[PDB]
Amino acid sequence: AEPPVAPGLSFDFYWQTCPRAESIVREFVQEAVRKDIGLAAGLLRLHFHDCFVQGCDASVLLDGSATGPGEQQAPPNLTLRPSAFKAVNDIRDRLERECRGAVVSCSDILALAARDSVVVSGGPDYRVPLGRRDSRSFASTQDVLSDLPGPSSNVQSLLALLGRLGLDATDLVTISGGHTIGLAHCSSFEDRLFPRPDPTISPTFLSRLKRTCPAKGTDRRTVLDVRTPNVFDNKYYIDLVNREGLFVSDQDLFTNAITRPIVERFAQSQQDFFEQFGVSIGKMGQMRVRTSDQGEVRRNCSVRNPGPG
Amino acid sequence: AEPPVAPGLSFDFYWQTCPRAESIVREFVQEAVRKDIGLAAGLLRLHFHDCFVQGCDASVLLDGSATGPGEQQAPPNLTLRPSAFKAVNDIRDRLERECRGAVVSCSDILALAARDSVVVSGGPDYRVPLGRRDSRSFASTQDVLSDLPGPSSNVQSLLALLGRLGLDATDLVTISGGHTIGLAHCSSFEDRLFPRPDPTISPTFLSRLKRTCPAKGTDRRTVLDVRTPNVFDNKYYIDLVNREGLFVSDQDLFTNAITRPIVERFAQSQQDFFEQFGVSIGKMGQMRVRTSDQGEVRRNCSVRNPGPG
Ligand code: HEM
Ligand code: HEM
Ligand SMILES: [Ca+2]
Ligand SMILES: [Ca+2]
Ligand code: NA
Ligand code: NA
Repeated sequence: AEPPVAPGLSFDFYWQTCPRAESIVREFVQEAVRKDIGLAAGLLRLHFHDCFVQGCDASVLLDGSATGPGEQQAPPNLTLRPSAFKAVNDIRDRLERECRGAVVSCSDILALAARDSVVVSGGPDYRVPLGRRDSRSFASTQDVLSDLPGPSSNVQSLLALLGRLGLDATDLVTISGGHTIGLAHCSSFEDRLFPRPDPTISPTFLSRLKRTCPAKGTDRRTVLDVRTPNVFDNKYYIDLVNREGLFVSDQDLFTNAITRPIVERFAQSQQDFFEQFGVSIGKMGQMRVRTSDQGEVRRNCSVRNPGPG
Repeated sequence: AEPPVAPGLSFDFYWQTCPRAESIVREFVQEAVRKDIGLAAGLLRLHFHDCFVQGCDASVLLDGSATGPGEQQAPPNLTLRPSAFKAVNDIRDRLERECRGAVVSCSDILALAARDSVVVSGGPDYRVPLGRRDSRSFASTQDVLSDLPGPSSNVQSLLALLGRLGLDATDLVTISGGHTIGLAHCSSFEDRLFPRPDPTISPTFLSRLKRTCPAKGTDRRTVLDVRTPNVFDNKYYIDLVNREGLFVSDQDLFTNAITRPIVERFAQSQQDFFEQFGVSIGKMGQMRVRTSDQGEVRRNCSVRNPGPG
């Protein structure tokens, strides 16, 4: 289906101003991901990360923002892929060239690139509402701490957070499917291994995880989806059913009575998952967006447009 | 004379790496100032401003820093010239091209551009110690408030602040000579007019100032040096002797017994002023600098070099 459109946004927002905008972003992503498969996961996560930190307003792309491109102090689980930040900037440049001006916002680029990353990885092609404006407000560590969901959080905590932000249980289970591709550093799940193992981890999976992260503090990464690491599909839900979810936030989806039925549904039908994904990710991608007068269209995603006004 | 060199810095720091660096900066400034005379004042003040806020480390050039290029909330007296930020970036780009790589730091560019701005405005040609590194730390409003001297401050307060930062009374009187060029917004001196006029302002000058700023809150600017607004010379000291200094920080230099003799000396001999300027501005330009491992060489002055390390 198609996601509900928030006030101010619309599909084909650039139809008149820059009709080929979406094609340019896709063509760039296709080539970029071909050269670096992990870029797809990076871009997809970047969109998610940004959306939760203050809203889908490209705030985390700013150098002045916590977890932004110049961040070197944050732990592995809070540091985004450098190539993801770079890709967005490159796309922005290419778009300015194509549109004969800075018409497309970095916020929209994030939404489009994420969609294309999914498509390029074998996922569903869904429509993306456009018209978001870029924020001139930097994200503080406080913003990150209060709005960004952590991997150690259970479904109860996540439903509360997402509830405040306008997403329901279905959205939670659905957007969590983003973990069907990508990597995770030991630090993000080592607490499920030490001191004592999480009883929800299947014995076989535990042995595997202990090999990857022999002790707390191990500097190593592993795949989020043990079955198909780089293919966007429903295998992530099958992992959960088999007690092979990496994070507590992953596995608890199968443990919790409220989310369990949805997990089982998606595990049984990839089509059910794909159809719902475009809707739920569409809703996530419209959280607290800046419209028209609320933001600007950056000439460089890393910085706010210079000038007194 | 030549200013004392701080540990880590040296004249001709780029002699081997990029010998023509200094020539490129001058040539750019000469042309840029020709097109926009006010740019000289902008660059000169930018160097001063940056040096006091945390140290001569180009921190204020960062978009993430208070009073930086993206600042739109600060009052007129705390907003630097947009063209000054732009010029520095342009110089940095030209230098990367010339040096065949990002060799020269933005911090050094600030020091050189300031020197060239003085020279182009008819001032003395002095040697500049080089080798400063760019900071990865953003300046907070707190940093600005505690280290940046305000126009309402008297000599007693200024000597205390500068004393902590390694500058003496001579340095104060000398670097204050920077006000021999440039502009100031009514907000920076309106407190000397309303509610009751500052008795140190000569009657004639007061009438003039009241015309420029009829009431508190007037959005208008005036020249810092009523005699030669755009020429770098000792006329600023002559203004002080005639009770025609714009700021309290200006006029009090003549009022205070400690600084008065130096003001009178410079008013009588421009040569005495010019010779001392290169030394004092040299000292100011080396306050709390980052050397070798302490910073980086930005590929873009507005942002910290992206990456985990
Ligand atoms: C709301 C629950 C979520 C939590 C708690 C969460 C947490 C995390 C964490 C901690 C990492 C691993 C970082 C590391 O150790 O390197 C990660 C990676 C990832 N997440 Fe999520 N995530 C969630 C939702 C999402 C959503 C909505 C998407 C987007 C559809 C998404 C896409 C990804 C991707 C693709 C990666 C891999 C990134 C890469 O390989 O660079 N996540 N997530
Ligand atoms: C330490 C005492 C100083 C104080 C309190 C001070 C204060 C200020 C203030 C408030 C302005 C006016 C801003 C406005 O209203 O638009 C200004 C402008 C200026 N200052 Fe200073 N200043 C000082 C030292 C310096 C130094 C060391 C230099 C450099 C040699 C300098 C160079 C300038 C220049 C050229 C301008 C004009 C800038 C322009 O036209 O854009 N100042 N200063
Ligand atoms: Ca997969
Ligand atoms: Ca003058
Ligand atoms: Na954001
Ligand atoms: Na500074």
